[PDB]
Amino acid sequence: PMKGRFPIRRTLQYLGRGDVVFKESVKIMTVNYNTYGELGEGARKFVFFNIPQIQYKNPWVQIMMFKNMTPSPFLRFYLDSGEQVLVDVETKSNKEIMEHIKKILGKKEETLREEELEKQQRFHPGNFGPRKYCLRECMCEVEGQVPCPGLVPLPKEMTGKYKAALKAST
Amino acid sequence: ATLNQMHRLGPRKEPPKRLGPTEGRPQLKGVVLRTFIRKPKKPNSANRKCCRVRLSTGKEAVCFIPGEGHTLQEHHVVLVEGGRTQDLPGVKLKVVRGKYDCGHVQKK
Amino acid sequence: VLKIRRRKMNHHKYRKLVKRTRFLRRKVREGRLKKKQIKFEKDLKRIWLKAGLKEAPENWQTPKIYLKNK
Amino acid sequence: AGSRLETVGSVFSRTRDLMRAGVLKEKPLWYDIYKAFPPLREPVFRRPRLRYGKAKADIQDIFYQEDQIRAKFFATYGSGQKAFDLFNPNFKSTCQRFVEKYTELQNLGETDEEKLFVETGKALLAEGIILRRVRE
RNA sequence: UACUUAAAAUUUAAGGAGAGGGUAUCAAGCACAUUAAAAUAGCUUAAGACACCUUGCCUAGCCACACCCCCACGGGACUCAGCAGUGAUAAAUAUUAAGCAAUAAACGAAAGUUUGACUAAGUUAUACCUCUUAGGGUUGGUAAAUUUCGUGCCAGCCACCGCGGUCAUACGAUUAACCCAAACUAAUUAUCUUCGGCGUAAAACGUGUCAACUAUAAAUAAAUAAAUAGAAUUAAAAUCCAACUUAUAUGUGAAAAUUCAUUGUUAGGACCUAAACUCAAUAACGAAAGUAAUUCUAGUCAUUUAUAAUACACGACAGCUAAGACCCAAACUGGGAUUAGAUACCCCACUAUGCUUAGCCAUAAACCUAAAUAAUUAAAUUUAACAAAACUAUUUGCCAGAGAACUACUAGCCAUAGCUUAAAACUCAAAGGAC
Ligand code: FES
Ligand SMILES: [K+]
Ligand SMILES: [K+]
Ligand SMILES: [K+]
Ligand SMILES: [K+]
Ligand SMILES: [Mg+2]
Ligand SMILES: [Mg+2]
Ligand SMILES: [Mg+2]
Ligand SMILES: [Mg+2]
Ligand SMILES: [Mg+2]
Ligand SMILES: [Mg+2]
Ligand SMILES: [Mg+2]
Ligand SMILES: [Mg+2]
Ligand SMILES: [Mg+2]
Ligand SMILES: [Mg+2]
Ligand SMILES: [Mg+2]
Ligand SMILES: [Mg+2]
Ligand SMILES: [Mg+2]
Ligand SMILES: [Mg+2]
Ligand SMILES: [Mg+2]
Ligand SMILES: [Mg+2]
Ligand SMILES: [Mg+2]
Ligand SMILES: [Mg+2]
Ligand SMILES: [Mg+2]
Ligand SMILES: [Mg+2]
Repeated sequence: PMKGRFPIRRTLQYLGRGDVVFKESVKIMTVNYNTYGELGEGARKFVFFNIPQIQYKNPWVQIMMFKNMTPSPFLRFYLDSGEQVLVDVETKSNKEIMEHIKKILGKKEETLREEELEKQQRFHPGNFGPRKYCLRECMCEVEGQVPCPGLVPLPKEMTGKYKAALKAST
Repeated sequence: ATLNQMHRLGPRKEPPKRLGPTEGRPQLKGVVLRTFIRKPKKPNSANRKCCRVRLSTGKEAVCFIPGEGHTLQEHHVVLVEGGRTQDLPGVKLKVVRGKYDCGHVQKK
Repeated sequence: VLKIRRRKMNHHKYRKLVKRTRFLRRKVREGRLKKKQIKFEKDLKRIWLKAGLKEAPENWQTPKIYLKNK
Repeated sequence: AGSRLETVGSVFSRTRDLMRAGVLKEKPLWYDIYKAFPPLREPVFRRPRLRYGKAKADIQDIFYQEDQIRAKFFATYGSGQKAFDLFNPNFKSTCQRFVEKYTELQNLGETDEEKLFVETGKALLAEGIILRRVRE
């Protein structure tokens, strides 16, 4: 049995389910929540369930959380321009909080798809090389091309050993 | 241990693998110094043929000579290998029959 | 059962061994403390010499902390 | 060949399973009857366990409203000198007559318990019942 | 390479989101900081500084080195860590070979030239592939497979368990069989790595409080019979003194020694040493250790809760230091007996010590052999067994086969034959727990 409560939170599949990918402006996200109360239940659940997913997709954003410092829970984002975006998450479900921050400061699906394609621009299927980078190491692997001498012996006339012998004979 | 304690400690600390009589080498070459008999621990009862040797490393070790009959003498050269003699305590080396001065057991 | 008896028997043989060599151990200790003091003094001399001082700070005398001061 | 495992399933479930396997070729005569008129609960084995901590049973103490009146009568007059007959299904004891009159007065609208207790004693005295206010 | 100014490749310097070997017996480093009138006293560090040890890693490749002195003005022990080759060393063993025809590099405007880069060969069962000869090991169990004979705890065999003292499927030869096969077997090294545990088996490590984190969520407590400290007090039994007084008293299984300066009585006197019957068949108080004769004084109490050392404060008994006390008990010591011996057990005398006043030491089977805290009693939970029904969550501490080892070394300590901290070599195939 995996230790802790809700051990599914400690699986790569769960961490990858997060959909909030912040815009490049977002630099810090402070989370102010209360450990006791009734109107802050969604905030507590957001710290428990959602903060790991947000950090996983936004490794360079500083997430710092403060407890029981104010009467109500809120989120404050610090942007690179110097703007500060305050969000009030009282009486809001954890799912509601995620959708709100996704709308205001989350990259759209179109933008993310473009980045993925651009990342793979330099991979070409025709390129030959090691398995880590390429599909085929050598043209001998291709069908119809001359096979590797190691697997299949070459004709004698295609061998330097044989060609050298004829030149001596000449 | 708790997840916080497992994090602060990391993976288990692993004692290093100390070497044996051959010092992590397949074989060693040594010069015989003496040939003597060792008595196996009870319940075993025999007169096991062993020899002391000076290995190339510079240390001196006791090596069991296997087989029925050996012609080894002082100043001979032998190739020792690993493998402990279970009944003989402290004998952690064995001589290879058929290499250098030591020869294959003489089937008679 | 035999584990406390062995601690007892092992502990019994140590107390006997300490008694036989009690006087030797005393001279070992007095010499280990003297080396412990010289190591302390030298370590203090290294500090001021490295800092660039040619003599120890004025009015400073390394305290003798391992001697029979108490 | 059978399933003498009386801690797994029930006599019916084990008989159903044995026939599916192919070991029991003829239905028992009680089988079809159980299928058509089963018991309310399935007779499956369960190990009685004890209760621990703050677990408690759920049994209602049976206390009717007459018991408040009956308790006072036994404390003030004890049990009626006439002996209870618990074989007569319609027996009326001296205490039960006290409670029947006490109720009648309370229907009229008297709100004081003290008034209803002394008035009922007077009414039964007129009836001729011998009520002894035995403090002993 | 384009423009006479812009796209690259390639580097260099200063940096920092994060990640990055081992030892904590390396626990402190000793200038490691800020300000910018030049003052302030700061900087790193158990979230691992500093010190030491080890290792090429980041793998289309990268980094460092180029005889040695980290460097290389200088100096020295004065150059193959280019290809081939040699000496020495090592278990470890490729040609002192051919060609610049291909590709790459250098040069030239160029035809071209050069290259131990490289290409084509040579060498080697180290691997793979294609074929053709068959050899190697094994045959008690794990683990596929033995016939006869010899040997007789000898000779030998085994990875572990083991085998051999006269019917050995285990050693040697032989027979057959089994496995693999141009290999086969031996040795060496490598590939597998923490979500498990802590009453009885390794492990909650004497007690409590304060931090920072990680969790948690409630606003109470106390008012308690023997907590603790001080002062005062005294009932029973002793001790001492005195009167009277037996001739003995004392002591054991039995005796001896001891004693008559004894013994018994005292509603005689003194003492105020030491310990607190019954209550107590009670289960209170305190953090633990511990605490119960009486009275009085002081006194325990609210932090949401769990979670602490390198700090602070405590910590039975024994023991040390100094001055007192001393009824009784009692290590040691002496005497008596006992026994083959008594260095003990039993008897008598007596000392350290138990007490007080000041410190010190910091040890227990310091144990309820149960960390604390909040839950739940059903999850078809005897989830081993025995203890004390089980089990979830949270936080910290701790454990990783046994012995070596309540040890060696290290550091700290009023401790000096001491305590706390705590290994390795080496040995074994078990040790251990409950029934
Ligand atoms: S790997 Fe392609 S020719 Fe050999
Ligand atoms: K034997
Ligand atoms: K160098
Ligand atoms: K060329
Ligand atoms: K054979
Ligand atoms: Mg050490
Ligand atoms: Mg050289
Ligand atoms: Mg150099
Ligand atoms: Mg060379
Ligand atoms: Mg050179
Ligand atoms: Mg080789
Ligand atoms: Mg050119
Ligand atoms: Mg035989
Ligand atoms: Mg065998
Ligand atoms: Mg055989
Ligand atoms: Mg234990
Ligand atoms: Mg202890
Ligand atoms: Mg007193
Ligand atoms: Mg008071
Ligand atoms: Mg005394
Ligand atoms: Mg106990
Ligand atoms: Mg001890
Ligand atoms: Mg010690
Ligand atoms: Mg020590
Ligand atoms: Mg070890």
